[PDB]
Amino acid sequence: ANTPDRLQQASLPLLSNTNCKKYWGTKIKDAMICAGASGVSSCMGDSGGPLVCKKNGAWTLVGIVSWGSSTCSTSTPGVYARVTALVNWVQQTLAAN
Amino acid sequence: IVNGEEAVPGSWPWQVSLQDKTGFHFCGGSLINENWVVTAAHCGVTTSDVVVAGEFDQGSSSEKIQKLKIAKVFKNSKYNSLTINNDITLLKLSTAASFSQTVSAVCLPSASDDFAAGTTCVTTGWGLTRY
Amino acid sequence: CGVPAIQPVLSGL
Amino acid sequence: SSVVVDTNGQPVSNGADAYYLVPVSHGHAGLALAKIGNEAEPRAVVLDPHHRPGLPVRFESPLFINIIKESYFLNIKFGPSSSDSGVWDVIQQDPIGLAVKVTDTKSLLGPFKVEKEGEGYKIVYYPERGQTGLDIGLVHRNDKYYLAVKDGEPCVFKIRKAT
Repeated sequence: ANTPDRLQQASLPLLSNTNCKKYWGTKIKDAMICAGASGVSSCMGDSGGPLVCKKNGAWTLVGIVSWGSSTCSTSTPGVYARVTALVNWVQQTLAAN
Repeated sequence: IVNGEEAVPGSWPWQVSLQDKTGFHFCGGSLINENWVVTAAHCGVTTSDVVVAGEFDQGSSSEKIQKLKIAKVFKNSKYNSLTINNDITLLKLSTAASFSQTVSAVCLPSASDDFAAGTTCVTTGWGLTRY
Repeated sequence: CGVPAIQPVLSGL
Repeated sequence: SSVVVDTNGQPVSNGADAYYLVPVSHGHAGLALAKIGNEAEPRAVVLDPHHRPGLPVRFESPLFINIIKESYFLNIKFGPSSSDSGVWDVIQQDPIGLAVKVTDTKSLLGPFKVEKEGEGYKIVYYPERGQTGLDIGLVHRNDKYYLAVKDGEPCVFKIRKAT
């Protein structure tokens, strides 16, 4: 198992939750988004980091690295926390603190 | 990240390393402003952990990094440790980040935003490159 | 937010 | 939700490194596979007093984190990362009871947690994840200590990185 000194990046496609269920079944909830199975994978030590997509010229946090393949299989999608489902909670937390 | 590539140094300026007090990296996070980091609930961050901002090479002793203390941890109460659903925690910094070329914030979406299936996005981190 | 001062460069664009 | 640490005070890795489970009592006994009754293969997990340090294990979580915390549901397995022949589960088996055995099948969320106890850690089994856990203890038979559900009588281990 090889731990990089230097920050890594990978481009990867989003999946629909219905298509993600082919891989992970009923584990996939509304507050998750899958990405990958495209020849790249998030792996141990990436947890908590970002999945970003361009909106209107700016990088936007779409996912938070969460869970997936115990082997970081590049033919299985990673599972990320879906930020759209959680951002009302983020904004109320900031506004109250 | 397996089968990724090295980033351009400083090109993901919201990417932080969550380190315990002895220096080991255990999780990533994203700055959303000078005072707040978004990370995963399962990371179990405590106020004794350190937010490291502005890092590219974790083996370098010469980068301009910021070691930021944590005032309070706000784990989403709906986080479910059996299903891993609602996997989000906010860290409120006791020492604000100083934004720079290499340190700055990611945008948050609107709750209504549509990120369509098939869209090419990007993930970053210092996770294993081989299992 | 979301516009790095140092623009990321990704293979294949 | 504390970080699980090895005998060097270093965090235990998620799958990448293998560890000896070193019992704080039962002197220098070590993990081995043994037969219950007379099956073809030895598949029961035991502490054998004739084995030091014993077969090392790996701890596996589907979370993309590089360390194990006490709150994580784990698979526990013998052998290298590449093999799945050595995955722990709890199987009804006379005369042991609910015996720890290796199985040829693995679930996403394993049934075990590693919890602080005395000077080290115990293995706790969660047959239903949202319900109470059951301590893993020892049933003495045939010169071996069979790992088994023995709620309230946990086997206490220190965790020593294999290097």
